[PDB]
This record gives sequence, C-alpha cells and structure tokens, in this order.
Amino acid sequence: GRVTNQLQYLHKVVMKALWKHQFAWPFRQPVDAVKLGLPDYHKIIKQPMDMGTIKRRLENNYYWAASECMQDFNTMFTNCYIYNKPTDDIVLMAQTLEKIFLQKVASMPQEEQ
Amino acid sequence: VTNQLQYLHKVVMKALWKHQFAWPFRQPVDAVKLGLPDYHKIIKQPMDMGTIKRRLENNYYWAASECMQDFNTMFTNCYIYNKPTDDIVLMAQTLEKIFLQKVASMPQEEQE
Ligand SMILES: CN1Cc2ccccc2NC1=O
Ligand SMILES: CN1Cc2ccccc2NC1=O
Repeated sequence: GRVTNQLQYLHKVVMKALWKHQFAWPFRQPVDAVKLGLPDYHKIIKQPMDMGTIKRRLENNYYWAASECMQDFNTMFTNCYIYNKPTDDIVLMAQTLEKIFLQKVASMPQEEQ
Repeated sequence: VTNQLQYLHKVVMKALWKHQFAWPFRQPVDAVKLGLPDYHKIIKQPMDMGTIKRRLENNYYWAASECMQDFNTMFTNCYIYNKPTDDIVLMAQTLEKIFLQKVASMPQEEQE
C-alpha cells in the first residue's frame, strides 16, 4: 500500500471522529464471540472487521486506495446488521456511526494522490 | 442541483440501476407480493432505488449526503430484515460495494 491524501483523510478525519464517538466502544476491537456470548458468530460472519483493524491498516500503509478502506468500514457495519437481532441496541449504534461515516466521506478529497 | 448530486445521479445511480442484481431494489418492497408479512414491523423506513432515482430527477435532495443516506438505508434495511444466507443479502452487498467504490471518486466540495 501507500499514503494518499484520501487515506490520510480517512485516518485523521473520519476514523478519529468515529473512534471517539460514545457508541464506538463495541467496534474498536475485533468481536470476541466467546467473551460477548455471541452464538455462532463466526459461522454467520465470515469476514470479521472492526475499527482497530482498520486503524492499524491505515497506520501500517496497508491500503493502496481509499475505496479499499471504505469497503472495510462497510463490512464492519454490514456484519453488525446481518448477525444481530433487528431490535438490538448494537444495530442502532452501528447505524448512528455509519451515518457519520457517510457524512464525512462526502467531504473527502476527490482525486487520490 | 449540486456537482455531487449530479455525480450521484450520472455515475452512481446510472451504474446501480442497470446492474443485473438491481431488480429487487428498483421499487419499494411489496410485502404482500414477496410474502414478507412482518416486513413493515421490522423495517420502519423503507427505501429503494426507484424512490432515490425519482428524488434525484426531481431535485429533492439539498445535499449529496442526504442521497447517500437513502442508499445506505436501502442496503441496511436489507441486511437487517432478511436471513444472513438469503441471496438478496449477497445482491445488496454487491451493489453496495459499487456504491462505495464510486462514492470514493465523488467531487469533494458541494457547490450549488
Ligand atoms: C460488533 N458487535 C459487538 C457486540 C457487542 C455486544 C453485543 C453484540 C455485539 N455484536 C456486534 O456485532
Ligand atoms: C429489498 N428486498 C426485496 C426482496 C425480494 C425478494 C425476496 C426478498 C426481498 N427482500 C428485500 O429486502
């Protein structure tokens, strides 16, 4: 991977805002299905993703383009909607964070460097 | 009309609307037709491409972010309601990946 203007923005603007959010705590590290008591989590969710993993990938220049990082954010949110019950608080928390994600992505620099 | 909304109309909606997996999303979920009796008890804000496309055509959106939230709601509704192993979920995921890919190259500053 490499350092682009967009990936810097995703790291220093988007992720930083999401990371600090009061609903972000369940998403800052990989889902621990045993510790959280989530039955069949890894049988249902085949590509776990979380903001800690994404943050580390940004720090280690893992991504080649902004879209790749955005796809990882999407996977994290989608996993949450797929696995959990519609009425679970975690779904509402993911929706709230995801709206901020899209809002911030809307103002990301247009051409990648 | 803004530069970003034009991009969402001409690039994003254009690509998604004609996609081979788009057909279940081109009109509002008809719970009776599709045999999904609990649909509206679970999904409180239905959304679909036809509605978004109509909104784009009629200059309903004030900002690109608003249109992006409608796309997001459409996909999120699908993941929440349907079973994880349903084909519709795979179709939604495929379309959303294209949505995100294209949104990555959307104009940065919203100018009226
Ligand atoms: C991301 N999480 C973490 C979590 C923590 C507590 C209860 C449920 C969940 N499910 C998820 O999908
Ligand atoms: C958006 N759709 C449309 C659909 C078509 C056929 C079977 C299930 C669904 N569920 C959805 O969430």
